[PDB]
Amino acid sequence: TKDEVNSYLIPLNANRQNEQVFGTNLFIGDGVFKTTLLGEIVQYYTHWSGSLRFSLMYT
Amino acid sequence: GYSDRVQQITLGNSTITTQEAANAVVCYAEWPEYLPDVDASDVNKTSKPDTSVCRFYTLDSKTWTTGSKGWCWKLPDALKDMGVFGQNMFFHSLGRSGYTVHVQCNATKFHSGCLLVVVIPEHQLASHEGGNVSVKYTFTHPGERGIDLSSANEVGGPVKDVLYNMNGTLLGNLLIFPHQFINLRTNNTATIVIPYINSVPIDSMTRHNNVSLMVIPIAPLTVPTGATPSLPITVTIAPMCTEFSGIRSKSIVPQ
Amino acid sequence: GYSDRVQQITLGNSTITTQEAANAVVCYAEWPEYLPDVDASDVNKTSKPDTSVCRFYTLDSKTWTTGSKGWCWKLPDALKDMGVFGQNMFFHSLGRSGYTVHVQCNATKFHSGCLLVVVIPEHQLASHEGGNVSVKYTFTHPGERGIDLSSANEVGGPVKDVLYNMNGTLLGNLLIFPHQFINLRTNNTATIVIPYINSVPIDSMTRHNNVSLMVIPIAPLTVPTGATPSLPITVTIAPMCTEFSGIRSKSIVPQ
Amino acid sequence: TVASISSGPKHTQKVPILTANETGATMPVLPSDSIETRTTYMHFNGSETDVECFLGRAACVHVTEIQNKDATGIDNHREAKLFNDWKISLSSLVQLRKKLELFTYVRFDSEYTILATASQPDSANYSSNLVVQAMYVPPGAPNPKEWDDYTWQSASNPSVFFKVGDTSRFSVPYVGLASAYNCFYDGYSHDDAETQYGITVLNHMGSMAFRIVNEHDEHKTLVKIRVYHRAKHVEAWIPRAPRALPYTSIGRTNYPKNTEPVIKKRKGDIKSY
Amino acid sequence: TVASISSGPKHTQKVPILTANETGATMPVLPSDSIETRTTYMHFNGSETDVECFLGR
Amino acid sequence: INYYKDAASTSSAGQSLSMDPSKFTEPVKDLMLKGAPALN
Amino acid sequence: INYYKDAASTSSAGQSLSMDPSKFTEPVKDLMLKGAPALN
Amino acid sequence: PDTYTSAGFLSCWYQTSLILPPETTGQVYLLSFISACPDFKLRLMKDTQTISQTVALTE
Ligand SMILES: Cc1cc(CCCCCOc2ccc(C3=NCCO3)cc2)on1
Repeated sequence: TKDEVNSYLIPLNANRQNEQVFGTNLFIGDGVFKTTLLGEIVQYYTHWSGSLRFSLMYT
Repeated sequence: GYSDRVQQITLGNSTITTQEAANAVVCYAEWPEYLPDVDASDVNKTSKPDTSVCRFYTLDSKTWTTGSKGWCWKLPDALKDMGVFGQNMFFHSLGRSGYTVHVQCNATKFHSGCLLVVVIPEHQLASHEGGNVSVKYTFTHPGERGIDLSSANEVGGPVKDVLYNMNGTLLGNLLIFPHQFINLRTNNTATIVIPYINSVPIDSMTRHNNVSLMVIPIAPLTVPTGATPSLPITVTIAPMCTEFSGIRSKSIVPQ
Repeated sequence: GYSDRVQQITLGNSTITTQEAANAVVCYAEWPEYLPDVDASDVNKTSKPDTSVCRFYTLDSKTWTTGSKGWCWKLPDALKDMGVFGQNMFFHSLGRSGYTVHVQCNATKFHSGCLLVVVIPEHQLASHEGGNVSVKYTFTHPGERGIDLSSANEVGGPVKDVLYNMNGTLLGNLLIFPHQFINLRTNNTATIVIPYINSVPIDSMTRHNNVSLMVIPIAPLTVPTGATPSLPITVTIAPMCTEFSGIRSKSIVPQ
Repeated sequence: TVASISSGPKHTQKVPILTANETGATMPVLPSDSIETRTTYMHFNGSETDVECFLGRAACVHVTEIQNKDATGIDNHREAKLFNDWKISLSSLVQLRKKLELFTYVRFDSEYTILATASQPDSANYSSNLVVQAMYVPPGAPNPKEWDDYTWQSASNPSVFFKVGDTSRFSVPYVGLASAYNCFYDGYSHDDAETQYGITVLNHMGSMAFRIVNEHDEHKTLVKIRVYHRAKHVEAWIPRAPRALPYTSIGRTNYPKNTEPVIKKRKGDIKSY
Repeated sequence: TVASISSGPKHTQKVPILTANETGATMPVLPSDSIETRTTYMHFNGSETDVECFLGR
Repeated sequence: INYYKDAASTSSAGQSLSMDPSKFTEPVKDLMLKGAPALN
Repeated sequence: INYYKDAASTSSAGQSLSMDPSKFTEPVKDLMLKGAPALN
Repeated sequence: PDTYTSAGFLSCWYQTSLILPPETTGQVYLLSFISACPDFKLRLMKDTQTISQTVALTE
């Protein structure tokens, strides 16, 4: 509800099976993407095309 | 810095990475290949959907607990409903395929347990009734659910006794079939590449399953103290070099 | 002894013979071909089911009677349910295809009547409401049934007025589109080969139809005396050079 | 080039004038296949029927209007025409529209000319030269809200400033997302049951916004903007039947109900001259 | 210029998609390292993202 | 002489002088010769 | 053609067409090869 | 964000499940990054919705 270091953290629960960790659409100019450097630059242009690289680092 | 240990398999639009592998087995030392003309009989040109069927389908997960007896899936049955692989299957008269099987089970350095992952070509099951009772169709076509060897005898179903491989042979000798162990202390996955093995060049995909994949706990699961007493096991399988032939109306099969 | 008149088209596992053809049209003088790399954008390898999708599907038959106004089918819609063509369609994100269309109508040397068979690239329909009323999805996706121009206006559907091609242009000028006539006295079939025509290299097969095939009686059917006053018209269509790309979960579309 | 060759009497087994139109072809028959002709030359190239020429002259595509007046107490500048915009599109005015829709896909660069003239309806004094600012606002850009917002800074968005009475001219490359612009589109933006049908979904080109830079004088001044568009470097594919009925909407093919017969009825018989 | 090369099935000991982000690098991974791709060309130069262009209006 | 850097800014294009009606007037699969019978 | 004497008076510069993200994307001291293990 | 032009979804699920060692507890987190492949194209510059102002700033 207010910007926090915690919205960068995707939590994981021990022992859950089959279940879903997170979900998002890919509107790179809006939503989660919007404040990232990528999101932030994309917004200076009208059209984009290309591949995106999404990585997850485990802690 | 390549280890036998880390691996990547990319097939179609899907990729698997394992950081704790124990090499991989290629049944009978042969890699899946298409059907050569010299071996062909049906005159029909075949259909090779390629990347739309040769990708990785992850079946629903199982739960290994201290009481587990083992699970059994049949191919191509297990995939009868996966994406376009399955459609092709019901729609052509004949089809043929090899597979990459990747069985996954991770734990920690305090757990113990060891699963046998084996592929048995032509695994004809036995009726628990004895005599010459048959094993009805539905029972040998469990689909993605597979057969749970610790489930109860049912009527018209197969016997589920593990020391006998569901056929009158001893568990101990299953090692003559292409197989790999998952020993929590070593291993976290098992990978087997299955070439197409049959006495005919191409066959029906619905009336005959050509391999059963079997995952059997052998050294019981032992979790660290006050750990939850169970681990999930996941099976992901990818058809490879698939060919379908004799297209038509779309088979209707029991149940 | 070859005549323009007799023809055989074999495509996949299906063959058509006509003994009373009137040549065949190849839209814009181009024959269907796959998508070249130089024109490609999506990086995905595509799937080319070949003979399992490139065969002839015969849609259900229509009945030409003296009151008929004409019928309209959209592609790839009309085939959305034919065999593996259709499955592929709902299962990939993008697909591309050309077609061979064969329209059939035979009578005797005493009948008269003449149908126009035309293919219109990007046939955007008009709402009969006027203004800026839209034409709902379902209405422009009739499936194998196609649209019957002598059916009644419905709400959210297109206008079905023939002298205006369903869009504000006159029937008389449809001849600028690849087309062929079926004049009972000459002809008994019409065949048109359609190359893939779009402003993008590959597109969605469900949100956009790229041609409407239209069969319109122009010289009314006139049967011999005391003949039954009607003839069936049959449409058989075969996807050709089909490619699908971006496989996944399987689209869910309205209605 | 010969327009007609010389040809004399014929008594053949080779009849070029009998054909079968059912085939879909228009056989290339000439005067000399059926009468006796003399040589004549063309003297002509067909220069002025080139599609570049046909679509290449400026056409009026839009007339809008804005006014310069005291914005003091105006709660909605947009609504007072303190500035106005335009949801760019080329199908709103219908002379140029019929010409373009002779083709299915069209590709070209645009040259815009913008003429702005002023009108002083309410008896007035001295008119101080007004300067118009036209600025292009593409999709996903802060739309402007007042006539003097931060938006007008237009630090990244092309804008032109010219004087009322003058003309502004500049040219924009082909901005389409695909390889050509669709003149027609028999599709939807997705497979929803109620989403709009047509091109309007396809030609999301954003809008153009105009304002006067000048503050207000004592009287009010009406400025009326006319946008002209000229296609240059034209490429057109797939000819279609010309538009017969009147237009009702930007981007749909819809025609009005109880329209009138478009084919002129004979005053007389089929036999009449 | 190719935007994507053609690439097919992989079953290797060489995994380009596993990295250690703790190092501070962004490893140059491409679509063709993890799916099967077809050749496609760029058709584009990146002209309008040059800093001269970005700050030049 | 172009005074400007971008191609969109150049004047009108110059006559195709391409002209080939056969894609529209004779899109038939088997070639028709004028003078020979239409249907054999 | 420059009409003016000073360099500041010339038009915009022309595309770097330089482009080398490695100072930003791979400033590591020991070179990392894609495909080889990250940490050995 | 635009419909016709939309790019998909990204989701993540347990394949087997997270397992913590003894003497350990609670949630673990993943960090996630985004960057563009060398593939990428951006065109037609415009103004960002990400910054605005109501009066000129001063020193
Ligand atoms: C079909 C079809 C074709 C077109 C025209 C598209 C033109 C592209 C966008 O148009 C403009 C208009 C104005 C400006 C402008 N920049 C500074 C002032 O005006 C830029 C692009 O619209 N529909």
